[PDB]
Amino acid sequence: MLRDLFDRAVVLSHYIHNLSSEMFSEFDKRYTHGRGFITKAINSCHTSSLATPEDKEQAQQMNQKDFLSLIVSILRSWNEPLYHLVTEVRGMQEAPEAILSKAVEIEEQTKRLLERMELIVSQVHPETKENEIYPVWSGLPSLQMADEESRLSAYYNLLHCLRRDSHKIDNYLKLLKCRIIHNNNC
Amino acid sequence: MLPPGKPEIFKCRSPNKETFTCWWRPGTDGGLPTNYSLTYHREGETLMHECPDYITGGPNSCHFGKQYTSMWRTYIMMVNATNQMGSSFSDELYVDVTYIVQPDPPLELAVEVKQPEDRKPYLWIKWSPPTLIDLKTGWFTLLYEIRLKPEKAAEWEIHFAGQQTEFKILSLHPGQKYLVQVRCKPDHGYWSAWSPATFIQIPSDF
Ligand SMILES: [Cl-]
Ligand code: NA
Ligand code: NA
Ligand code: NA
Repeated sequence: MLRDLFDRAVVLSHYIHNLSSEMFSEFDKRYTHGRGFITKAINSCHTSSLATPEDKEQAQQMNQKDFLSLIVSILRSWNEPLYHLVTEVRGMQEAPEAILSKAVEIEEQTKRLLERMELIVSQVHPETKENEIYPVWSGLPSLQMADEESRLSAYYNLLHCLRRDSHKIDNYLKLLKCRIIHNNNC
Repeated sequence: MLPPGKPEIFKCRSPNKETFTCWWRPGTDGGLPTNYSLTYHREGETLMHECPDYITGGPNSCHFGKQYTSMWRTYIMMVNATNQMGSSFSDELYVDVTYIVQPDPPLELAVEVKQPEDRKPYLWIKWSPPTLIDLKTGWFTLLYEIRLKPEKAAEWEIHFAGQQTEFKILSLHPGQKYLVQVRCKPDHGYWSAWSPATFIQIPSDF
């Protein structure tokens, strides 16, 4: 029942982007409002090396099976940094509570979204490659730095990147739902 | 005799995630500029570019058409003000089209009273999305809100219409005249301006 899965997938993705957006705002207001953190955020995302559509035309040129596999690779790639963001923040003595809350919820919801996406791929492309190739995040030592400016910068970049990739994933799932269920007549 | 003061790129907006425009203001307490040059580069490239279109967005603006606009990618931009005596550069602005989305107002707002049988009568509101928004592919998702009030009421009543382009309102005061407006926002982004008001007399028989 594609229609129900797609609807639940889109609810989760839209929700995850909203939380990531709010997390990053609070983090920024609270910890980095006044410095050149934005300038250090340039080109720092682990999913950057993936070939992702960057405008509507590129999106339309991408066929559905590759598109679904792309969403799954991005989501699978965020499981590691979300796990460490929660583990690191939770193990602070004075962990920011609104921030930790959001991270925990994004971590759990991201697993749920990836479960729906696996169901969607099974339903729509039953005999795909069971191929896992996704980009590795390896930024844990930077989050663990003792030097505070370097630490806050590594966090800034992580939340900036999450804010971007959640938005992208949400937007690609909305395109595919319209494409697959409604033949682009949403 | 003075070179220009420091200009400022004070706003960028995208009406539909396909193009965007940015606006700058000259500095005060410098000389008059005889030219402006807006240049930028994009994250993950070294190439410098100049504003592709100084005309479409009107005065002191840079418009980026489709072949120049993409999502999920930071633009790092600067405007320089120059005249015969010298020049002045703005601060660099970091802009991502993903976060400056603000649609134009919805179109064709129309309102009607409808009185069916053994069923509450209603006010029926309809509208259309702004033009050049690509909803049917799911590239763009639009949400709407209606407000209405009679004249002199201190508060507006607001109704969230989600993604619908029509809405039914039940509890209107018989014989009262209402001003009705509609606005829209992306799923993620800023609300449009409210559309122009349409007016509706609710009949005595209600
Ligand atoms: Cl707003
Ligand atoms: Na524009
Ligand atoms: Na201009
Ligand atoms: Na484009």
